[PDB]
Amino acid sequence: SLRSDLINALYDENQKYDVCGIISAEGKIYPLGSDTKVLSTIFELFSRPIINKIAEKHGYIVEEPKQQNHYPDFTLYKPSEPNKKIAIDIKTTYTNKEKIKFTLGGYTSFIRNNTKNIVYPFDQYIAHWIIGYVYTRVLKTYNINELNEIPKPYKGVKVFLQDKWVIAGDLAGSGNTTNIGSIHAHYKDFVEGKGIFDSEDEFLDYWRNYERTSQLRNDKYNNISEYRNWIYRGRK
Amino acid sequence: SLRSDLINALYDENQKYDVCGIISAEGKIYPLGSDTKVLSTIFELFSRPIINKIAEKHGYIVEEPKQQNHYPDFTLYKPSEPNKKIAIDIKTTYTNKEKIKFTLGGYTSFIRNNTKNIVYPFDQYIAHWIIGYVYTRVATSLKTYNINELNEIPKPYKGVKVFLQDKWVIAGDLAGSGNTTNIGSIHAHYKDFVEGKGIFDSEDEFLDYWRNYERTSQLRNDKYNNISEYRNWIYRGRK
DNA sequence: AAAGAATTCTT
DNA sequence: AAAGAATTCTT
Ligand SMILES: [Ca+2]
Ligand SMILES: [Ca+2]
Repeated sequence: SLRSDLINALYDENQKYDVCGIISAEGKIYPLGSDTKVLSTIFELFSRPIINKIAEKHGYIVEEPKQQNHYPDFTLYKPSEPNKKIAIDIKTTYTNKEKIKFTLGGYTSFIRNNTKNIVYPFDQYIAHWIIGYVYTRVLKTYNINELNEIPKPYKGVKVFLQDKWVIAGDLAGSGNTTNIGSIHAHYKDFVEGKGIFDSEDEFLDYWRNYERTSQLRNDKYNNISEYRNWIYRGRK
Repeated sequence: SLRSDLINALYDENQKYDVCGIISAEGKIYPLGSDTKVLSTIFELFSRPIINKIAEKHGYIVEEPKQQNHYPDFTLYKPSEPNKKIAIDIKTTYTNKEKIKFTLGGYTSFIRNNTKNIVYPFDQYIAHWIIGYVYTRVATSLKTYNINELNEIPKPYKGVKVFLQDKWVIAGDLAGSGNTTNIGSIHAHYKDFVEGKGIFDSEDEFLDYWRNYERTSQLRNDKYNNISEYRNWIYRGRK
C-alpha cells in the first residue's frame, strides 16, 4: 500500500543517506547545527521528494500549504477520492542518548473547527499520519571534494510512520501554544502503536474537550482515567 | 571595527553565494522549501562561519547556546573582558514583493530577569545586534539532484537582503506576537532598518517600555499601548 | 491591531 | 507536570 511503500521508502532513504550540510549553486557548503530547529527543517526537506515519489506511484496528488501556519505538511489524494484525503505531518524530537515525546499539533484549531488553519476542511481527511524523526544530539565552510569531512550533528536518526490518534497521549505537548502531546515512550512503542486511546473517536473527543490549564482540568479531567470516569458519569 | 567588518563580511557573502539545497555525504542534494521556517534555518547556518571568521580576526570567542530555547544565537567576548559581551541574533522575514517587520524576541524573559533563557546573564552583554535577512518569496521541487546539477536546482527566494543593526534601534512599540510575547520591530522599509530610523529616544527607553508592557489589551488599557502612552505613563509617575 | 495559529523545548 | 520559554506568521 501507499502507506507500506511510504514507510519503506523513508526507512530506506534514512539508511542510505546522511545529510551533512547546506550547499550553494557555486558549490560552497556550510555545515549544519545540532538543534531541532535545524534538524527538523532538514528532515522535512529530506522527506519531501520521497513522499512525492511514492504518492505519484500510487496516483495521489501531493499538496503542501500555500499559507504558512497551516496543517498539514502534505495532503495526498487521488482525484477520485476527494473526501478521502490523507494528511501527513513531519514531527521531530531528539534524544541525548531513552524515552521520547512529540508535540502533535494544536488541540484548538482544525480539530475543534473544520476549516480552522487547515488546507482542506477537516472532514475531507480520512487519515492523519505522523512521520516522526528522532535523533541523538551530537564553523568552517567546505567544498564538494570534502563531503565526508564534514562533521555530521546527530548520532543516529530513526523514522516511523504512524497514525496520530494512535501515538497521541493524554497530556498537552505545550502550554501557551496549546499542543497535543504524544505518548512518552521508547521508539518501539511508536512503531508498534502502543498508545493510550482505544479509538480515533476517543482521541478526538478527549482533545476536543481538554481544558487549557491545570486549574480547569482539575475540575473536568486531566488524564485518560479521569476522562473515562468523566464519560462514565455523563460528561459530569 | 568588529561591527563594520562583520557587516562588510555578511554583505559580500550574501552577494557571492546562493544557497540552493541540503547535501548528503553521498552527494545527493535535496531542494529547499521557500517558507521562513526553512529559510530562517538556512540563513543562520549561512552566517555562522562568517560571524566566526570575523570574530576570530578581532580576538573574540564565539559561543552558541547549549540549550535550545536560549538567547542569543551568538555570544562574542574577549577572554580578558568577559563582562563586555556582544549578543548577535539572526532574524528573518520576507517580502511578498516594501515595508517589512521582524519579531525581536521575548519581552518577558532575560529583559525582565537577568538570567531567564539567556546563555550569560543579561548584564554581561554590552550590545545586542540583530542580523536581519529579508527575502522576497518566490511565487515559484520534489525531486533530488546530484553534484553536477547545482545550476538546475530551483532557489526558494527571488532576492535576499541582509543588515546588521542594534536591537533597540529597530524596536517598535507594538508586540511582534500575542501568546508568545515577542517584541515587534518598526514596520518600515529595509532602508530604515539599515539606517536605524527607529522610534525610541534611547536604549534605556526601549528596555523600560518592553519591561513594563502588559501582555494583553485589557491590561495595557490602564497603562500604555504605544510610545505616546508610555511617555504619558512616565509623566503620571509610572502611575 | 490584537490575539492566537504554526513547531518543540525546558525549568 | 505545568507553565512558559525559543521563532514567525496570519488574521
Ligand atoms: Ca505541519
Ligand atoms: Ca511543511
